Amino acid sequence: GAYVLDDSDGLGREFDGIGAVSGGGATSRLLVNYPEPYRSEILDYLFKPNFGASLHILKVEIGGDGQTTDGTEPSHMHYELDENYFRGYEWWLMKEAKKRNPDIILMGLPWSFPGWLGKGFSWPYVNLQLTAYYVVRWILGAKHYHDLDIDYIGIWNERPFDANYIKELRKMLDYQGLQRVRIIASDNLWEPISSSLLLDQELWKVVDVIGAHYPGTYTVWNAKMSGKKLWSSEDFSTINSNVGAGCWSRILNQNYINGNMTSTIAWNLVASYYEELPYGRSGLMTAQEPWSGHYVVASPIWVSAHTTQFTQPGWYYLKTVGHLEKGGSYVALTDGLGNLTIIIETMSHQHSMCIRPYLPYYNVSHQLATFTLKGSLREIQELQVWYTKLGQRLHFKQLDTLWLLDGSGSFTLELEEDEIFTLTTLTTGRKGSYPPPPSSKPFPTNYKDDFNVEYPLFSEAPNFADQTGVFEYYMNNEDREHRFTLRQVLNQRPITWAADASSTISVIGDHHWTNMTVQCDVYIETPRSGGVFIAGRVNKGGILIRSATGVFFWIFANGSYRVTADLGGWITYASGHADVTAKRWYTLTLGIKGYFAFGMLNGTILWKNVRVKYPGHGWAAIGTHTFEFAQFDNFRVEAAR
Ligand SMILES: *[C@@H]1O[C@H](CO)[C@@H](O[C@@H]2O[C@H](CO)[C@@H](O)[C@H](O)[C@H]2NC(C)=O)[C@H](O)[C@H]1NC(C)=O
Ligand SMILES: *[C@@H]1O[C@H](CO)[C@@H](O[C@@H]2O[C@H](CO)[C@@H](O)[C@H](O)[C@H]2NC(C)=O)[C@H](O)[C@H]1NC(C)=O
Ligand SMILES: *[C@@H]1O[C@H](CO)[C@@H](O[C@@H]2O[C@H](CO)[C@@H](O)[C@H](O)[C@H]2NC(C)=O)[C@H](O)[C@H]1NC(C)=O
Ligand SMILES: *[C@@H]1O[C@H](CO)[C@@H](O)[C@H](O)[C@H]1NC(C)=O
Ligand SMILES: OC[C@@H]1[C@H](O)[C@H](O)[C@]2(O)CC[C@H]1N2
Ligand SMILES: [Ca+2]
Ligand code: NI
Repeated sequence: GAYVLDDSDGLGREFDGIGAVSGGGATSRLLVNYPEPYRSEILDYLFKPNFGASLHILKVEIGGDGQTTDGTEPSHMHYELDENYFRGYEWWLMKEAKKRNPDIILMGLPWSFPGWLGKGFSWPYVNLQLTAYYVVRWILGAKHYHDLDIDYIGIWNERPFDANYIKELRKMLDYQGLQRVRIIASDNLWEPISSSLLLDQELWKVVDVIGAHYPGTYTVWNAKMSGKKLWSSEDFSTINSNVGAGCWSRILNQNYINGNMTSTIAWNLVASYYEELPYGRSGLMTAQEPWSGHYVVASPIWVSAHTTQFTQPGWYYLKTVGHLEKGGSYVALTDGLGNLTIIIETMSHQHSMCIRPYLPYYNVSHQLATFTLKGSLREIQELQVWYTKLGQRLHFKQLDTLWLLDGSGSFTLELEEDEIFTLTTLTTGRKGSYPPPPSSKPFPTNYKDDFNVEYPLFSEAPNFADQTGVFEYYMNNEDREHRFTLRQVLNQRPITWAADASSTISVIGDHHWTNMTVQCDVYIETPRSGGVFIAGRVNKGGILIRSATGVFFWIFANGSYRVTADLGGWITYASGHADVTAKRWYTLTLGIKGYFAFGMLNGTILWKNVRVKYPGHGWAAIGTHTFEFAQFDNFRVEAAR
């Protein structure tokens, strides 16, 4: 009926901000080679204040060289004694975010770890000081090399925590003058972290925020008792159609209302990874075509704006928030300066499903909502109105100001299903607009890269999406013909988050490709036991990279070759001997058309008219037999979709 909004009995919890995740894993991979101005425009839609999603929080993966959902991300310490703070693209992304929003909040969190941290075990808690040292060096490097202040450091994404590790991490941060860095734990479920904090005063002292993943808007009693800030430190992960916007809309309000969570952070920030990788197009917007410049400002961007443009971290929720009589919810916030923001959502069940969890049916129907401003809100003769209707549709439209000048501090509105209203004293709102970007286009059907770049802007050549191992631009000054190559740089299995393959692999191109010729120069660095491959029709990647089938053309340093149907090498198409050794360059060609494949070694047929599965489709790929050094040069692909 009537809903009272008031602050005379005090405020709710402090609001900590809305954010998104770049990482877990390689979700921003394809953003870095967007041409200008589109790349800058994408970033404006994400981070520019009073424009698009206007995000308050950016959380990034701390790469550990393992597969972490849509690819690998490179570590700052590939090996013991190795330190490099310029690999990958999270440094670049954090700086671009800070340029747009100097007050953006920065978080880092590991998914995988370089294998050498485990000292012979796939376990990061073998040497607590060593793992803490590794993580803290990332934070120091962020400051020393990029002028980035990391505000929050997590533990181990969706993996066990170790209470002694968390304490050592606090001790190490303090030892390095990083008292201001806060710890969030444990980026998994509410338990066991929540009860651990009630039982261990020392643990309680060093954990600042309980961060839980996909809580379905609820928390648990132990977490409320702790007194700690509670965050949905990872949510969303739903395709960014209108359904995902509805999911984002509902949980943004109800994570606080139902579970006292004062921050929600969406996985992921932007869908800049091939769509047929796991969880495709599950970013706040889509930018997965750097070759064309095409991107899509999806509905979740404007759902975000309904909160972010009219709140800031440090505002406070009112005590008077809740659900509507006939479905939906409302929150309200103030900044203690006379501003008020009211956010109303009526997302229907059929149109707001997240992937995790699935809610049983709830009803939503037309209703009239009356709001009355009591307490300090009593003045406020006017409020600005921003409106979105999902599903068709209209996004983030500014409507006529509502006037409360009748002395009652009261208004009403006709709500229907799947709407968002933001009513605010703030006058800074804006629906940012750039002109439309180029039309969508498939990955180029002829594509080449000679890797000849002496000072690359990023550590890896464009469009190559590593799915196990790490491939990087490599300069060999002791050579003239292959001075600039692409090298696989892992020499041992990471402490894995995913089930990384036993072979390294980087995929590129158009997943719909069915007939293709792939060519590449390859160089095997390990004598006798080394091996490399080129492939096509590679059908799976990311978390499922172990499952990948296709056509794989292997050569080995013992003078042999293999043609397999699977990355694991269990299914043989052909095999035989080849004039192949380590430490010399060979040019591999693989042609796949219809039912048949052929392979050439240095332009001479090695095997031909070999029967392969068909129909079949997938990316092109390169890689190495195990975690071993190898180089690649003069990559070429021609394909038909
Ligand atoms: C966390 O939020 C819950 C609600 O989601 C608060 O719970 C009680 O909620 C009912 C109705 O939902 C109110 O009538 C009670 O007054 C609330 N309890 C109290 C003590 O006020 C709960 O208070 C919140 N916990 C915090 C802020 O620590
Ligand atoms: C609403 O918010 C704005 C921005 O936070 C407030 O205006 C600022 O007020 C502070 C002092 O309170 C000044 O130092 C800033 O220069 C102001 N900035 C802008 C952009 O105006 C405003 O006071 C708040 N209250 C109301 C009723 O608007
Ligand atoms: C990929 O290659 C196969 C084999 O050449 C193509 O299939 C043939 O297409 C022709 C003309 O379209 C037909 O007359 C044949 O009967 C097809 N054969 C088979 C076995 O399908 C296929 O169309 C090609 N696809 C692309 C996208 O180029
Ligand atoms: C939802 O509520 C309305 C109003 O009470 C009712 O008419 C309608 O049948 C309900 N729908 C479901 C699926 O419960
Ligand atoms: O929905 C998938 C999500 C994504 O893959 C993130 O990497 C993760 O941390 C791991 C699973 C979940 N959260
Ligand atoms: Ca080269
Ligand atoms: Ni497919």
